[PDB]
Amino acid sequence: EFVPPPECPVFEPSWEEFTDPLSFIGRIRPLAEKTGICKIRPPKDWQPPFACEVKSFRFTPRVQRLNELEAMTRREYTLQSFGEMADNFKSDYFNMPVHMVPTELVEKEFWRLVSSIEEDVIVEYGADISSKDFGSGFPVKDGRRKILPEEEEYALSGWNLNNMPVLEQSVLAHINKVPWLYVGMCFSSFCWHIEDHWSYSINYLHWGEPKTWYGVPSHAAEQLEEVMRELAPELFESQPDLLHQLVTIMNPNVLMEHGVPVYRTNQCAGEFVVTFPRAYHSGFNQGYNFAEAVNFCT
Ligand SMILES: C=CS(=O)(=O)N1CCCN(c2cc(NCCC(=O)O)nc(-c3ccccn3)n2)CC1
Ligand SMILES: [Mn+2]
Repeated sequence: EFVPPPECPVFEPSWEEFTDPLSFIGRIRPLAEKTGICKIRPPKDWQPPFACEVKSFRFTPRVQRLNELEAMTRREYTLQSFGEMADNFKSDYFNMPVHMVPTELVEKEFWRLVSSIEEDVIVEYGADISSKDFGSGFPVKDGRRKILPEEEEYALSGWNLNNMPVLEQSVLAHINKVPWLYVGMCFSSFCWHIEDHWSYSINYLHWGEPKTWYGVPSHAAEQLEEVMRELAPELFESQPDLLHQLVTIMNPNVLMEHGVPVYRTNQCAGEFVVTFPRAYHSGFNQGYNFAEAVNFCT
């Protein structure tokens, strides 16, 4: 029953346009800020190596009940063992190999399960893993890991999320932030929110199955917030934004029915997603994947 929102802009910059990220994002701004989110595909030869300490990478993911709002209010893993769990869950759920499940089917099933009161689906998300714990997905000239000569251009690239500017201009900065990692599985999700201080954010999918995004342009931010408070459970209606944002899951078609412009995209491995200032966004993972994200300043 789910109607996919229209696709957000996708940019395939040339090698010349790929020289500086902030310069490129500034040039695409007239279009991309009207959609809230956009996708950027690097040149096909731009392939950074995965530089996390895989042997020691261990985490305890958080548990997500898809229908918790409809129902209630209304293990330690390695990267390998989490991937085995994630692939087994998806192949068992859809009764087919994980790479044969259409992205439109996972999308339709996700939003059906969020509002379903008869079926309780529970997944796990390896979220808010600091790049300091096991290293960034990008190579970094930190001295803690070896960098091959062919990898040094990626350690120095402006599209390396560790090299994005993160310092905001202020007077307090004169009288006086690292990327985070996300290990996803099928149906693991993030609800509608904006970044702190209305900041930009950039997201890179290092590997795995796609991450599905939904975005709302900043000019409709107040409209989305009014629809939320109208339709979010009245028990949470008076909560501050910073807390309400923890339980603001909502079908994009419901927002679209109330006149809120929503755009979608499937972020595939090796592709960037940029969220613009005060652009509400949400999404879910199609399967086992690994993403890295950071807020940056212009
Ligand atoms: C509001 C998010 S959440 O309540 O749904 N939640 C679960 C999902 C994982 N994680 C996230 C994920 C996320 N973006 C998607 C990145 C990706 O998955 O690749 N942004 C934030 C966030 C929180 C406060 C201020 C700014 N950002 N937290 C923890 C919290
Ligand atoms: Mn966020």
